Amino acid sequence: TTLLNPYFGEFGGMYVPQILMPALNQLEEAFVSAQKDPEFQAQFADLLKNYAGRPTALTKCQNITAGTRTTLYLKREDLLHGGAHKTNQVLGQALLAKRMGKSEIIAETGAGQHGVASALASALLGLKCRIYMGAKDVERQSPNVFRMRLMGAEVIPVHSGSATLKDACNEALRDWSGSYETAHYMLGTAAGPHPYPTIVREFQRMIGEETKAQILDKEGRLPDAVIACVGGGSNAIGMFADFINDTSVGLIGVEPGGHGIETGEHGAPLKHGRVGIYFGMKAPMMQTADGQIEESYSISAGLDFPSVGPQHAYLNSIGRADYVSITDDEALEAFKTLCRHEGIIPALESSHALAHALKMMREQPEKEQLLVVNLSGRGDKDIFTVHDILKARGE
Amino acid sequence: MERYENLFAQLNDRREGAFVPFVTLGDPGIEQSLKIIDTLIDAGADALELGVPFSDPLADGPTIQNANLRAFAAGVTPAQCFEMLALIREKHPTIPIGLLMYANLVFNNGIDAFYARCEQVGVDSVLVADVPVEESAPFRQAALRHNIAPIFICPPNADDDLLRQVASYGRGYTYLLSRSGVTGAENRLPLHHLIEKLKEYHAAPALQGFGISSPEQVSAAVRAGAAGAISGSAIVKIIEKNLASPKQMLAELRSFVSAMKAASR
Ligand SMILES: O=C(NCCOP(=O)(O)O)c1ccc(OC(F)(F)F)cc1
Ligand SMILES: O=C(NCCOP(=O)(O)O)c1ccc(OC(F)(F)F)cc1
Ligand SMILES: *Cc1c(COP(=O)(O)O)cnc(C)c1O
Ligand SMILES: [Cl-]
Ligand SMILES: [Cl-]
Ligand SMILES: [Cl-]
Ligand SMILES: [Cl-]
Ligand SMILES: [Cl-]
Ligand code: NA
Ligand code: NA
Repeated sequence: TTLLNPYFGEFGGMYVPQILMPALNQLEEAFVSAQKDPEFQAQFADLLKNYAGRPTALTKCQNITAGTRTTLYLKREDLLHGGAHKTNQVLGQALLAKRMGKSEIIAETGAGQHGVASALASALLGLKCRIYMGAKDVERQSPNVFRMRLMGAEVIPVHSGSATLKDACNEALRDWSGSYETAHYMLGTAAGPHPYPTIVREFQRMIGEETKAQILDKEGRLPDAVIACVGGGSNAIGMFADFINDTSVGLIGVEPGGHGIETGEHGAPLKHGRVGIYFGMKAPMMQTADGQIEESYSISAGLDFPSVGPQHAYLNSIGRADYVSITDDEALEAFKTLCRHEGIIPALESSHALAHALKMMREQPEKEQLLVVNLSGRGDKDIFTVHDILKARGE
Repeated sequence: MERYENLFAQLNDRREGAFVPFVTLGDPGIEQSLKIIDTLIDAGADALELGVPFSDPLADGPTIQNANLRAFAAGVTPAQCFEMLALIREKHPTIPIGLLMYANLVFNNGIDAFYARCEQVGVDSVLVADVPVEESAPFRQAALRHNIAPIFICPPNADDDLLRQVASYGRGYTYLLSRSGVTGAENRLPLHHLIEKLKEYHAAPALQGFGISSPEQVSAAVRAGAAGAISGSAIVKIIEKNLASPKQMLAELRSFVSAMKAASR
């Protein structure tokens, strides 16, 4: 029994050991209560405004569309405190944890972005934060690890399995199954067992709400399409949600194509995986032929997650949203182009969304189209990655 | 076939509890795992619980996490596990065999096809670790259609609704969980209320598991009214400690199981 529907069509659900169901049911009840509580909403709105910096700008990018019939706006989540959209929902989940009387936060992280977001929300709201990170990811994300530690979070390397994100995920769940009476599991994307895909969407939906208001103010009509990268699905569903009922607005999610779909080295389970049951959910995932969970790949660590949120799989199945992929090389070109022609350094995650908008423009330059790209983060963190690749290829 | 029912009737006739070891199929290799299982039976195991190596065993502590990796290091696949299961049943016609599965391995090539394969090799029960009773309908229906008992966890905090669901939906035995957290012999209380209400609701006989590592825990569980006890990590620790000595591994396994099985009389 649940208060809300745990499924999006065939996808989603609550596929956790029995011992964790009370924790999920408690969380769903607290969320439903909080969503009805004006004082909770006012507290959340106050943090978003006065601490995180909402509303974020909606920036028209004149130089990169010159000579075409594309009008391109960037929704500037790169300007949010922490430099990525993740801050929105960790503030809401931290307030939920407090509403439940929890004084400890568990979080998983692969690229270290959600780890930093969880750590900053925990520092602000006086929560003891512990972060599980696969030991391979600890090694290659030393800047984000140091940020988490500066913010007082305890970072715990995970050496089991493949020592990366899914293995940190397991360890977070193992911890929570014994500690949920005092700890809240602050899951980092719009995936996992119900109620998380729903909570994370609702705590990210101001991205699309603001975008709709801002584009109506500036253009007097809705976008032709909104475009967002998809690692787990949170920034994309945050942009999409308020447009789902505006059936003329295209919703385009961009998975990482890595070295190319045909190489198998990619992060595009929604279009090129197979439905499985893992991560607490029924969803497309990258897996072996006999059902072992596989390794994904992207130049962008924040997109390097071998499954996807169940609402995205559902919106695809009914045709409401379309999902595409963008390769490392395409994302790198979009990264360089935004820097040089708009003076904005985009996150390599977000560069995947930008690259697909650039393709939409360039393929059909006389097509009238009003596009919004969700610029989910800034790319200061990526400049060494981009430098090293550009140097190895002689640029 | 009704192997749990025959075993429990026979144990009840002898005023005796079941002792049920858990091991990972193919840990540390296929040939040694077959010998391990034959030794556990030869030492007095009443039934078996057998894990199929999975990439992400999120309900398992370090000891069984490591067994999975040892099995993967030997190239063990689910297909090879089912070949092993068929041979085990062929050697041991009456011992109940239960699998401990993660959902994706069951769902992977079709839920119905998985339970059909269990029936064909002679498996008696399946516990899917990450399928709570609330999500269990397609799994328990496929199980029952193929004469497989679906096993459900009854956790410490079970409210009355969960007790009624577990009693109504489970077969073979009820897995009575001794605590929260994950598996491991490093972390160790059968409440008479759950055991009583399970009997009141005509549940399958209760086996206690998680942390069971000493003979007096086996006797404590039977005394509380459970029909027996399951021990996992404690057995797999013996495998881990004696990897370099295959023969000493079998002998220490023989002694521990005999000790635990004696505690249930
Ligand atoms: O992708 C996930 N985490 C986001 C990590 O963000 P980053 O720090 O940028 O890697 C993620 C985490 C948990 C999850 O479900 C479950 F908990 F069950 F495993 C599914 C996806
Ligand atoms: O039987 C099991 N393990 C062996 C005995 O446990 P231990 O003696 O503590 O290793 C066992 C049973 C269930 C399980 O997952 C879940 F609880 F969710 F269903 C994981 C392990
Ligand atoms: C984590 C992250 C993403 C991908 O996560 P989603 O949940 O898919 O949004 C995208 N952009 C940035 C900047 C990120 O940090
Ligand atoms: Cl609000
Ligand atoms: Cl408490
Ligand atoms: Cl409005
Ligand atoms: Cl496909
Ligand atoms: Cl019922
Ligand atoms: Na993904
Ligand atoms: Na990867």
